[PDB]
Amino acid sequence: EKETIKINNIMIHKYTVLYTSNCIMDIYSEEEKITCFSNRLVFLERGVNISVRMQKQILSEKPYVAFRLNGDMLRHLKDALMIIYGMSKIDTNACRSMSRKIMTTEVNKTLLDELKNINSHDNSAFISSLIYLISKLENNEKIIESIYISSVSFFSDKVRNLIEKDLSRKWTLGIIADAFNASEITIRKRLESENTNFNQILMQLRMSKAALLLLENSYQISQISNMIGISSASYFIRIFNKHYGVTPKQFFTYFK
Amino acid sequence: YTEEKETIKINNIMIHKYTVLYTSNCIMDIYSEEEKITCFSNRLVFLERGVNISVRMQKQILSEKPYVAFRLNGDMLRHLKDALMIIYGMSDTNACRSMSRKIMTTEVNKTLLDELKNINSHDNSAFISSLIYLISKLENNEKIIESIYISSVSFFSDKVRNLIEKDLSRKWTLGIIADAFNASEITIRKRLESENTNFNQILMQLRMSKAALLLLENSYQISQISNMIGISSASYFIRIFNKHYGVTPKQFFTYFK
Ligand SMILES: CCCCCCCCCC(=O)O
Ligand SMILES: CCCCCCCCCC(=O)O
Repeated sequence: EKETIKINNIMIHKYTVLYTSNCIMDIYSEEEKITCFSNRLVFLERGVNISVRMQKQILSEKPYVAFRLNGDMLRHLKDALMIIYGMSKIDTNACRSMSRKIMTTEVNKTLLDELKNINSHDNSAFISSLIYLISKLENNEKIIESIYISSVSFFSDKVRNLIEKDLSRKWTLGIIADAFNASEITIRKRLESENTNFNQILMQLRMSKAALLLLENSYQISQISNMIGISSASYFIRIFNKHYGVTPKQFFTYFK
Repeated sequence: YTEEKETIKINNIMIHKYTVLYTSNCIMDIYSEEEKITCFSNRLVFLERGVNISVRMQKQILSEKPYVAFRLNGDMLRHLKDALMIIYGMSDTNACRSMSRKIMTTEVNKTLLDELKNINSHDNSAFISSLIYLISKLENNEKIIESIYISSVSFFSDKVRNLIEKDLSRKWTLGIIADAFNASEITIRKRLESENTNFNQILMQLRMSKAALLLLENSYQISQISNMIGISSASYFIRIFNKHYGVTPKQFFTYFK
């Protein structure tokens, strides 16, 4: 009688738009809380780390519908949104708040129709539809801010881009210190000003790739483990359970 | 049955702003030069900035107005051009023209008709978003995007217009425009000849457009209008308006109200 699940330590690596087709989910980012009811839209700003508690309505269907944007697209939308609207200058990368990174609204019939006939194959049509949707929302300022913030490239993003070219290699701080011509102290203090370290980034990348590949339903567990750079399958199951809080079979069964 | 003539022919109309028109209740034939484009009952029409046309019009209901119109100023047109270039990608020769590439009718859907309905021209940005949404929904819309870019650049005739509009009732000559622009008279008329116009035509079109617009405000006498556009007498003004457009100011006002 488990139509509920708790998941820990999820990263949003792409600006994400979510629609609750059938679930109710509470979100604990750090030490706050935002709950999302049945029929709503959610805007998730790129680079937040959050934990979730979900309850489904119907078991024979999946909990939600998701739209994600890559970097080219995100930049385009930022550009055209700059042209159509104004330009703000809270450009100081200082104070954050969870309530400026997560947002929910109540979906209408007219928004729902356009949401229906969205097919993420025609790129320009997709950009048009998102701008149309944003225009119909009240207090949309908070969204445009979050779309600009997530368009700038930090040093951690360069480290990530470097790592993604060979995920099954065995990286160390010394090797990263070679590609960027600097010292280990320089690189570790640079990543320390953004409140992270090298092991954290490597772990988040590998567990993101694994969670995504599990849902394709076209590779054994050993194939996934060899793809992300891990010796044995049983070791991989231990680490997945310790990071996310559930087993790969439970994850797959819930989200199908 | 003479008072029941609710059909009309108008001559020498000049489009000074990119225009989107919706045939709420009439039927319309458009003779630009020596071609013809007809527009049926329930359709959308796209008119490219700077074309000169003549029109024949027949109403469906007599006690109501003929159509609904949207016009865009320069700032707004430029913004739409910019964001449009962003979304669809950058891609002029300025060679072959065609009246079939400057005036285009389409068939509007019911949901598009709704989006057009809930248009209130108070939120400026919202209008740009709705218009981009509409354009994306159109099949074979490439021919449209071209006409919005073509009419977004500033030509030499636009410099002449901007100079003259700062004092409409003054008495200009080709000599004065030849001094302000550091050049010769032959230079100026050969430059304007390459855009297919001359200076007297531009002056006359400007004065007749401002007048036709003021007539519909319904709050200025004829002598007031004539003084405002730079013309001596009211009777002279009526003569010129009738010769240019093909109808009398009473006929124009009575029809379009
Ligand atoms: C099952 C929830 C979907 C996301 C799971 C974690 C994947 C990282 C998201 C991303 O790459 O932007
Ligand atoms: C019913 C309109 C009669 C024609 C008047 C000419 C005005 C065109 C200038 C403009 O586009 O603003």
